[PDB]
Amino acid sequence: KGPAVGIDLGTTYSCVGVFQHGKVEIIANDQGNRTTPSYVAFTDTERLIGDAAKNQVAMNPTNTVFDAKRLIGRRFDDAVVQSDMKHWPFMVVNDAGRPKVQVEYKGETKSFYPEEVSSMVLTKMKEIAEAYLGKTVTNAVVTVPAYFNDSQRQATKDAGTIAGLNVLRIINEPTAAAIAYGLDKKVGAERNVLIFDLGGGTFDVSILTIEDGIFEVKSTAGDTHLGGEDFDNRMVNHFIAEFKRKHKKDISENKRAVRRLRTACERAKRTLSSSTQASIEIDSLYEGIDFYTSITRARFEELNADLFRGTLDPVEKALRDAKLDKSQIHDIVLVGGSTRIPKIQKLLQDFFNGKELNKSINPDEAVAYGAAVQAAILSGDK
Ligand SMILES: [Mg+2]
Repeated sequence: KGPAVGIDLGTTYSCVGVFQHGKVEIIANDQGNRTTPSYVAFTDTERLIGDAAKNQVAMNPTNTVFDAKRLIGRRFDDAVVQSDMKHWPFMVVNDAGRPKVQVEYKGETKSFYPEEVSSMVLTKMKEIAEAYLGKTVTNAVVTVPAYFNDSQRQATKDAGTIAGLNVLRIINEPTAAAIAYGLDKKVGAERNVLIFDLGGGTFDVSILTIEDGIFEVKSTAGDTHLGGEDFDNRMVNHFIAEFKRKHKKDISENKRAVRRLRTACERAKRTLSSSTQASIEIDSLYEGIDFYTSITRARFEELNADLFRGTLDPVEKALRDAKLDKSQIHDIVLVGGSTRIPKIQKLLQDFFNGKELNKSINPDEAVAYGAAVQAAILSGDK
């Protein structure tokens, strides 16, 4: 039929892939980026989506929307919505039981269902694919967390349809990640698979069973408020403390200063997966004072040591709920950029008494990769 795509509609970042001729291409956006922030901004003149939206967040915090996935398919009264709302700069209001985000856009008050905000993100992902393919894109598989209920899946599906997509199927993220690695193609006895998914804002452990190639979710665990961004935070605080010791100044109430430091820390954290030190080079960070410094891998691990180690606790709980020893796991699959952290891999490999991890697919892209594989199956192109 048409060309069908796989879309990871992520809490922090979204990613789109296409399976063409026995090969997945993860598609770079117009800025060369293979992932796109799940951000939508509203200004005096325009509606911004992705990188453009995330780049003006410090300047426009009340009209720049993110974490829409934390709201999707939920009711305003839901306690989860009530805690989370306390940590966003934009407004969330009640429209007859259902949460809406309220913003100012071109001088008028406007509100949006979370599915409408995620539809804007999905629109961007579709455009991304169409720019690469040079063809109209309609058919898609969109992924969701394994714990999403009927209402959250429907709303996700509805976000796709508002975007003009035909959602072939909603499938689970950890199932998508297993598909990416072709685990459902390893013919033999039933396989027990653990997915260790440490993203930007969420941490998910899932245990799946694959019998004759069919997936069942045995267990889910994790922490909906632990992600790569928590590690970034600790580096930010570390560097704010260091600037204060050095310059006897506190940069904390300058939003742009803290934003620019945070972006540098995000970059440094990635660098630390590959190198044993990272440099921070910020021109005129605060009151005209430059900030050139660095951090070692060791210092980064020390700052985060409790957070890293504690990831093993939901691993133990998922195993318990699935009724399995750790030795019963046949495949371990890494998803999320933070699973590139050597200390995390080491922690998890040691926990599984030396077992090798599925880590060769970019963990930022593994969800979209699997979703693309599955898109191709469903449309008859694989
Ligand atoms: Mg994810």
